Amino acid sequence: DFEEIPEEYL
Amino acid sequence: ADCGLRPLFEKKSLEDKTERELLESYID
Amino acid sequence: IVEGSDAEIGMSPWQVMLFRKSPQELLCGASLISDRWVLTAAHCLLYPPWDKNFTENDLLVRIGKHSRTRYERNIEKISMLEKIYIHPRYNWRENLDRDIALMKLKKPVAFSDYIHPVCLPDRETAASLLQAGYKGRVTGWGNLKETGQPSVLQVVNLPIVERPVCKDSTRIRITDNMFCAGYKPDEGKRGDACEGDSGGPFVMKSPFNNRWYQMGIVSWGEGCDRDGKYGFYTHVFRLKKWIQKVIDQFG
Ligand SMILES: C[C@@H](C(=O)N1CCOCC1)N1CC[C@H](NS(=O)(=O)CCc2ccc(Cl)s2)C1=O
Ligand SMILES: [Ca+2]
Ligand code: NA
Repeated sequence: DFEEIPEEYL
Repeated sequence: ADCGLRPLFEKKSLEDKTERELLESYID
Repeated sequence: IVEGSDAEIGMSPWQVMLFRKSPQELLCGASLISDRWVLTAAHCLLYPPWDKNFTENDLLVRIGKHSRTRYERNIEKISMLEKIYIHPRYNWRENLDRDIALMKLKKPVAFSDYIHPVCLPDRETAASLLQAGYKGRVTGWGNLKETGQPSVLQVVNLPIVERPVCKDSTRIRITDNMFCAGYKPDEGKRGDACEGDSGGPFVMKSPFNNRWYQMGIVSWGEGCDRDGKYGFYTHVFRLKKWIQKVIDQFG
């Protein structure tokens, strides 16, 4: 469903 | 100071497809 | 949004997505009011009856979006929360009176074609635009129906409803900090916000200066797009004194 966002944001 | 002016609309003097519907409702 | 349509590109550049880190998911809408401040509904962050009490670290805001689920590389900006502020008289126990919250971002977001803040009304703007019959516009990635989810940002324009009609449509106690909007039954047009749209903005375009002002925040409704029912919005101008206090004090 939701596409992974860059790891820097998490 | 530049709030509420959309780069792709107001800023370029283009109108979106339904804003006219809003203006037409502002009768008073 | 129920019975809305796809937003055009850059049509609502103040639209913000409130995003839960894990599990990854849309929590609510929100709106960009400057480079460091985002406005949303208090109940998107704090609602004890459902064990909802988010902290800054639990959340992200995604700004400049069109697609709901896609990561929009080179378009959207993802920001971290520095501090959440909830109206101190937000009434979650009863009727969501004063359903408003501010979020300060860790860093200023850069403006672009897809990212641009909305104006907040002053006394005069509120007085002239907040009239029964006048249409505003609601955007969000919430449910397409009461009983699924959109591929892209949805938009619907809805008329402000007379206060007696709002009151007579529900058993919930309505306050001066709320207004309702939506079409009457058999009018020939429908539309409403729905679950997931909350915290999003109800905006109006001033015919005086051609600027968009956020008059409302999507707050609550009893179902979505039901006949004889209306969506309720936090009245933004009525709460502007609190908004200003938080901003002058912590910004
Ligand atoms: C009364 C309110 C409430 O107590 N909330 C809001 C959700 O978070 C918990 C507190 N509530 C409970 C469930 C209901 N959601 S809903 O039936 O999907 C119609 C959502 C909306 C329709 C029109 C507007 Cl504006 S918004 C809703 O809005
Ligand atoms: Ca009533
Ligand atoms: Na309705």
